[PDB]
Amino acid sequence: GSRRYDSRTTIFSPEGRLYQVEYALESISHAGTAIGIMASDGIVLAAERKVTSTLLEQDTSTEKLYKLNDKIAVAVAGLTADAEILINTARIHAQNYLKTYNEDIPVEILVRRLSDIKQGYTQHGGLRPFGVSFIYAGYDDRYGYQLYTSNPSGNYTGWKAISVGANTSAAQTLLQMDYKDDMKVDDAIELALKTLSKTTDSSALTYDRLEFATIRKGANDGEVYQKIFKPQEIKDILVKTGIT
Amino acid sequence: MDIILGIRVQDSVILASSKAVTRGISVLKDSDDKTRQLSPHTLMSFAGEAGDTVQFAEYIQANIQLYSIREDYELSPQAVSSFVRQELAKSIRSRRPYQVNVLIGGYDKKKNKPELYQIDYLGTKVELPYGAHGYSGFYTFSLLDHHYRPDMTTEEGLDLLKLCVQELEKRMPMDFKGVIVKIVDKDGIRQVDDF
Amino acid sequence: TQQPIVTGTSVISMKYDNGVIIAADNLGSYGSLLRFNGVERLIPVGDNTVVGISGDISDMQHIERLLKDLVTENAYDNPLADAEEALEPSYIFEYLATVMYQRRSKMNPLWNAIIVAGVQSNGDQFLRYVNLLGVTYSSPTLATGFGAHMANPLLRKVVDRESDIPKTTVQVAEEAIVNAMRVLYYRDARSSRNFSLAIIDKNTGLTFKKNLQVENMKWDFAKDIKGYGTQKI
Amino acid sequence: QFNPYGDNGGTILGIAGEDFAVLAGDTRNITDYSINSRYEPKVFDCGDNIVMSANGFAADGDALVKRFKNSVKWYHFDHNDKKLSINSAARNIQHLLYGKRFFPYYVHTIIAGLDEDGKGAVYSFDPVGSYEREQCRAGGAAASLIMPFLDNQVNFKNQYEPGTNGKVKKPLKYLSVEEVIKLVRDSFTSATERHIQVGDGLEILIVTKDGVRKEFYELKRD
Amino acid sequence: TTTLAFRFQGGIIVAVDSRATAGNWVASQTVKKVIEINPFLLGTMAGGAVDCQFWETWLGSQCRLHELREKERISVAAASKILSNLVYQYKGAGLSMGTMICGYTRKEGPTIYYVDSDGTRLKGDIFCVGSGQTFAYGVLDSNYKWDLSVEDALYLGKRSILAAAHRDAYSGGSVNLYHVTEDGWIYHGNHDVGELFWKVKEEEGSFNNVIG
Amino acid sequence: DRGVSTFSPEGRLFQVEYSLEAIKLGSTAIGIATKEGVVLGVEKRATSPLLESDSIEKIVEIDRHIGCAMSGLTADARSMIEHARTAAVTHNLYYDEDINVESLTQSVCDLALRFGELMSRPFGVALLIAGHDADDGYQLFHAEPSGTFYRYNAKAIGSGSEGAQAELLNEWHSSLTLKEAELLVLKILKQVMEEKLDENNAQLSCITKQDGFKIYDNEKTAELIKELKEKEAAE
Amino acid sequence: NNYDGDTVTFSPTGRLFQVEYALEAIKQGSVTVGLRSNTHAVLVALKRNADELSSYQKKIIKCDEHMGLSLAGLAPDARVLSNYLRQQCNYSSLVFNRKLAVERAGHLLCDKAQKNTQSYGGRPYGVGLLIIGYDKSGAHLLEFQPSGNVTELYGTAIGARSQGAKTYLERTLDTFIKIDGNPDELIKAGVEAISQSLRDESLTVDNLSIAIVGKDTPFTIYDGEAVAKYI
Amino acid sequence: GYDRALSIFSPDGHIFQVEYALEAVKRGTCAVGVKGKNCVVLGCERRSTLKLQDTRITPSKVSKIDSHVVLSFSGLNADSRILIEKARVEAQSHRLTLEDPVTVEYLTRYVAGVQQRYTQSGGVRPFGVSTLIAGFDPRDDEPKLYQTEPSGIYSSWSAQTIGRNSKTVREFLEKNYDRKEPPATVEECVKLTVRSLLEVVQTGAKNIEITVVKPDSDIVALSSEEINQYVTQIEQEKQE
Ligand SMILES: *[C@@](C)(CO)[C@](*)(O)[C@H](CC(C)C)NC(=O)[C@H](Cc1ccccc1)NC(=O)[C@H](CC(C)C)NC(=O)[C@H](CCc1ccccc1)NC(=O)CN1CCOCC1
Repeated sequence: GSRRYDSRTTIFSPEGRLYQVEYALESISHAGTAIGIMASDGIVLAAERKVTSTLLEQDTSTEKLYKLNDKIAVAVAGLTADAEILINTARIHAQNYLKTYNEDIPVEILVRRLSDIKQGYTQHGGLRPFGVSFIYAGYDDRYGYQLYTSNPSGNYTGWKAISVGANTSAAQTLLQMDYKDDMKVDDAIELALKTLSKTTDSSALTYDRLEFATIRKGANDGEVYQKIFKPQEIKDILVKTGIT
Repeated sequence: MDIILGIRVQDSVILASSKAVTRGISVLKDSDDKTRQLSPHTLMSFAGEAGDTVQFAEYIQANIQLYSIREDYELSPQAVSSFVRQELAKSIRSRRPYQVNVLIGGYDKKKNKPELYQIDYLGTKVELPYGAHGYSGFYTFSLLDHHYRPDMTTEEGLDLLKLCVQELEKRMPMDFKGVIVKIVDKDGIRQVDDF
Repeated sequence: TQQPIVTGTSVISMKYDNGVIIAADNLGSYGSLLRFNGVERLIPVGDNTVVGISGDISDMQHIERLLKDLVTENAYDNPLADAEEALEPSYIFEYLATVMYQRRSKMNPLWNAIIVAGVQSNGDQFLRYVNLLGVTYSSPTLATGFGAHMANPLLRKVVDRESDIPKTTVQVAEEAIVNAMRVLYYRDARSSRNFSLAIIDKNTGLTFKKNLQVENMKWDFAKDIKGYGTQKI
Repeated sequence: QFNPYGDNGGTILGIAGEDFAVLAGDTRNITDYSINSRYEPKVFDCGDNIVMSANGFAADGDALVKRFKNSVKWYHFDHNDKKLSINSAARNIQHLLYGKRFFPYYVHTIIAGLDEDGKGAVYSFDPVGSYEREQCRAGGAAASLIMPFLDNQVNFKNQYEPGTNGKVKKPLKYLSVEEVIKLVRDSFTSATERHIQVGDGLEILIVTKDGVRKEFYELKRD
Repeated sequence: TTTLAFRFQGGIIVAVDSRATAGNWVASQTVKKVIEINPFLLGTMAGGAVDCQFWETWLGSQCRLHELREKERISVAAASKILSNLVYQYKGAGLSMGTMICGYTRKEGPTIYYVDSDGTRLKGDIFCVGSGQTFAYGVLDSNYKWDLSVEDALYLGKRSILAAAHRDAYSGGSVNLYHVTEDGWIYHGNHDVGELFWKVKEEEGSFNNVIG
Repeated sequence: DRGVSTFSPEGRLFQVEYSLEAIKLGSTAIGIATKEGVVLGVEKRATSPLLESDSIEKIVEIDRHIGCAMSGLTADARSMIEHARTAAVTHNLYYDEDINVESLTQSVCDLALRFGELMSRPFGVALLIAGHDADDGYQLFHAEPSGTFYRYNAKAIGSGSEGAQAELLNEWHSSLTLKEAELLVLKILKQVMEEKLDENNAQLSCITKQDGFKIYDNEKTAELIKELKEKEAAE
Repeated sequence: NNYDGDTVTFSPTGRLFQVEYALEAIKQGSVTVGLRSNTHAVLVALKRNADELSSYQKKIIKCDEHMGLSLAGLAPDARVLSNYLRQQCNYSSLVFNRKLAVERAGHLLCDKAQKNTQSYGGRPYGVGLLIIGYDKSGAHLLEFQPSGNVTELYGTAIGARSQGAKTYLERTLDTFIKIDGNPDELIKAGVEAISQSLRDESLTVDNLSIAIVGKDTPFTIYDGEAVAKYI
Repeated sequence: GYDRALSIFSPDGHIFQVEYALEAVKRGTCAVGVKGKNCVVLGCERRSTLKLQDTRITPSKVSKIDSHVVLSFSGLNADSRILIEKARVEAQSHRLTLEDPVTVEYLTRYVAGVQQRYTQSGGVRPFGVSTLIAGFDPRDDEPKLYQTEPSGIYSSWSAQTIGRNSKTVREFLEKNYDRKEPPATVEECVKLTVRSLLEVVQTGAKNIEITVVKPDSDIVALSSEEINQYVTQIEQEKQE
């Protein structure tokens, strides 16, 4: 029968590893680097677009940074098509919570549920896992500013600063070097860009190969604002820090 | 089931619930507690169809307790009341709806404010300074309209509540065997033993 | 839940010494309208069984098809289909009885009263009744509808108990059946003059008689009857 | 509207002795004011020395008996030809009846036989499965006529010892098979006189350790 | 039916009648309305006979499965709740049951739970259930004290059923008595109302409404 | 790979034969049937000294008149015991009687072959089912994952089974008393066990008509162990 | 070799190896013999034990008052197939008030076994059956193989060393077929037949298993001291 | 639905998928459970290759199943969440039907039963997780500590460890734990738990988590400084 052609996507290796999860992580390691940095007064999300072409429409494009609701955003590393499936589910889950409790969803709850979906694909169903790693940046009134990451295994962890995708080893060393707890958003913006600039496989870091976003309380009085940076705004912030 | 009252004052929510359980021409019990603690600072009283009342109350209780363990965190009275309303709103269009009316008295620790919610079996939620379900309201609402003030103390609220119970004991047809009174405030939930 | 539309009236039957006789008129009524006149309500199964059906005709036709299909199915992988493993009256009845009761239990009955008449392989007479409720019973004489009220009393005068069966010949038995059919024509408003009669004998086999008519009727006394009490003309 | 139930009349009667039990029933089958059959048996030997009758709506009665007979057959297959005891049969029948609690078998069921100590046993069931072991039970159309007579003659109810000032009761004792059959026959002739659905014939099934015996008696046919 | 059970100093008394009716037809005078679930648990029956009989013996099976799985006798609370949750699933279907789950355990002590077919479950010290419950209440309440002796408590339970058996047309037959202690339930006999009424009338001097 | 319900060229089901190898790795379990009762004994085999041995439950009650011992992948036995208990209680509900030991065993063995591509693999545990009924008296059954069950006068299963079975062949006779059987299980367990036999690493049980199924206390077994050692030294 | 992974695969010579391996399980099974006259049909079965402490595996199963079989191979599969036969016999009785013909019984077993040889996931039955019965056309004996092939015979045998008994019955055909109105003699012929399949072991009291059905004899099984007569 | 039998027997009688799930447990961070005279302590290793972590929000290694029972684990983190969730739901369901919280044995038996079900169900792989379940039964003061593993077997332990280098810490506990006299106090029990982890961990900074459970739903997690005091005390006594 069909048994002959089954890859068996949800099994253990003799060493106790999940083949498909490991190979999905190997896939993600070739994706454009994405960095999240959490400051005391906001969060920075920075991501490198995958080898851009000059005829690519940059302003009306979305590859790395997505909005889940008004208080939560994600940076993507891996297959974009896979990420969008999960993003729409995450968006729906947030709205279900709001509809049920008349309160915006706490960041961890959303992260756990999305991570639980990924876990399911590694334990049952016989399907390939989602080749995606997320950096979740968000705010709620319980824990304030939060950074998380999830990966194809469905395992998630919290961070002060973290990178996913390509050159995470080099990127994490650089973040671990210059990061400190009393950091501000504007400093974190500078750290994020400086890290990408050194870890990039490109010749020089430019505005057209980046996506950028901040989650500040920089709105008027006790409320959170999401800023997905425009091309010109990335061009200005890149000059302001002296990278170009 | 019959009489459940609720009064939100300055720093607390007071719930009064009748002790009688009547069936046919027999008062089977005169010490029935028509309430469940959903969380340390949230209390729900209930009245309606026999069986449905407790079954619904305990089902909600289990769900809120489950949430509390999962998140290691207490849901706000507003959040709990919205959850309860949605369950009843689902229920009314089910094959057999829960015929249960509830009051939810809670103290929001983040806001440092007492909150009283009135929800009927249809899933009709309202936040109120004072509330009642069934025929009780027809006497107590007008009484409270007159005597209630928003800045009252817990002791003033209990005297205001005594005034309601006296009026009900005077003018209500049925013997409801007095009430169990509970207070919800910043320190949690406690029962008044002598009422 | 049904209501019968096109209906057939009484089916009558009785045992005699060597076999059974069964009869039913050829009418398909549509309420008070005597709509169809060429309706055969006796349906032979093999050469040893006749199923007489009253009630809803659309359901009767459904039952015809089931019996027809039963004969086909019995013949499958059966070298003795025309011998030792042929369909018996008792097999045919029990099948119908099962169906009738299953259908009443699903609240969607076959709106019929059925009498299965035949002779078993060992020569024994078979005569049993079943209806829309799945109720079954056997008797030396059996009748449906008005036949139960008018034919049975007449047929029971011939065969009143089991011991009267060996004493009853096919000539006497057929005479009683034919007489009963006349009485039903006098008194049943949904009956016709034309009918079919079937004899299943353990010696002579199945004899199916079509296009019989009620005859030797008494109507002459009607001319003397004038008015409804007083009136003399 | 289609009514799935009907009344086939008749009446049944079970009495238990010391080392025997009888289950009697008239052989008349009716609908409304018509007789369908003068001899249609409704008391059956179901095997394992258990006799059974399900009186009321005959279609449900036959269905039940048929299912119980089948239950006895499968009990043998599944438990190494073990004999189904009367108490086990009774419990099994309860589940058969209660299985159709929301579309009931319209019958009064009675079974009879011997218990595991060899003593006479009669069990009786309501339409939905409530059962009870008794020395005595009448079921069916003429149950209300026969049952009080049985209370008086079998269980000696309301009978006191003469001269004892109504202080000492008539002592309970087992009846012989001869005395029981006298009571059965008198019960059915009395029921035949005063009940229109009862008559034609009486069929008694007697159960002893030796097996199941039958007796038949004529009843009035009007 | 008339059934009662009350809690007192010396444990629990349980008393029931034995009549079964189908309309005004007295169908039986010898029905067992107490179910012996285990050596420490009793269940009383009122309402539809097989509904009570079937589901309470089913309850006994569930209680047996509990002590096999948990290596421990089931609590009165848990046993009553199995039954109440069961009937609640059938709510609206037309089950007719008024039951009392009575028993003793270490953690609970003597406990009585009222459970009925519309899903009501109540812990309490005194309950009377059935068509003659009010008649039983009248005698029981007016003579009840916590400090009754085992002998007096048994009699009061018996006398209360007798009171209902007399006045309620749908109660009668005989009185079945039970006494529940820390050591389990103890049967205290079947008492026919035929003899018991006259015995009680003579000895007690009560029932003066009746022609002596 | 290959089908789960595949036959070998010799005419055996691969998965059933492989599950039998898993049972050979399991801890020893011995059952002996007498006219005074049936005795069931097991090797507990704690993997470490910190493990509380009294929590090792390899002897189990199915009903008052039926007991069960296990050997192999003991986690697989839980659903088998659950089914057995439900079968036993359900039969009592339907028939107001105790269920025959053979019928109970047959009910358990019906689960065995309900695997394929129903559960994904056979059970990796063998069961010794001991009990009493009025018809066939005291009985001992060996229930395998093949769906087969044999009645036995005495039987050993697990790692030391072939050695213990050979010993049971010589020792068993039809007139054994209950006490003699108890000692015989302890004797044969002590022989095949790796670690030295005591009340903490070995458990006894029995089923009698009068008292039903009973798991022995560690105090009661300890005295039988002491009684056993004294009798072997006495000649 | 490469074509024996499942039942759904044909070999290059048109063989079904899984069906053939299932057939092999029967050959390993203990011998059982079937034979009939015109009045009676008899099953004789050599039961097998695990060891001297064990019971002897029961080979014969009753299907109805007039029908039953003996087994050789996987006993659980026989239980499944016998249960199916019990239901089919029972369906015929309840619905048609008719005792199931032994020939139809064979047709039903054939079609049930066949479905398991043409679909993915399932497996063939690993047991052979000898069905005896007495119906409206007299005594019958059938041989069921899990390939689906059912065959009506005067006599036969299946299991290990069944060729010995099968040769004997082929010689004795003219004798035992005319043993009419004599149960004990027909059994004796069956016991002598199964004896031709014995090696080193002989027929003992708890080893032999006999069953009989006939004109005025319901299907009944004899074990223990009841078969001591025939040793 | 996906039906494949993933967990199956091999010729030698092993279920490799269950055994490979144990290897995942062996890879996981070390977890230890030690029960005293009036308490149980659950110690857990946290690997220090992860700096820039946010310990406020990062999932804790010890999880509350109910107010009186806790569950720690070793192995796949994502798998553990599924078991914890089911356990928490069953805990509330037990309170609802039995009107009494679960015993530690019951909760363990349930979790173990779930794990077993995944070893002979089609289309699923076993949980790559072993758990330590600890707490106190309702109205009881006897400490309870249980262990479960992918196969589905469970058992009670006076003290136990699971995860990477668990054989080293088990060796330590086997000679340092006295059955006749368990840690009489909370301090003694925590110290023995910390000592055992210090055989394997590396540094006693933010690598060790300690959770103390006491009777009547009294559960508290120790902070960095509180744990560091035990680490500082043990090292000074060691230099001797
Ligand atoms: C007191 C005595 C009165 O209520 C008690 O409450 C007892 C309880 C004891 C027996 C456990 N209750 C009854 O006796 C109870 C009263 C009752 C009747 C019907 C509905 C609710 C309560 N009686 C019964 O349940 C009797 C049992 C005896 C054996 C006759 N059963 C019936 O009346 C049955 C079944 C009724 C039924 C219930 C649910 C669904 C369908 C039917 N009905 C008949 O037997 C019908 N009748 C008998 C006379 O012949 C004509 C048909």
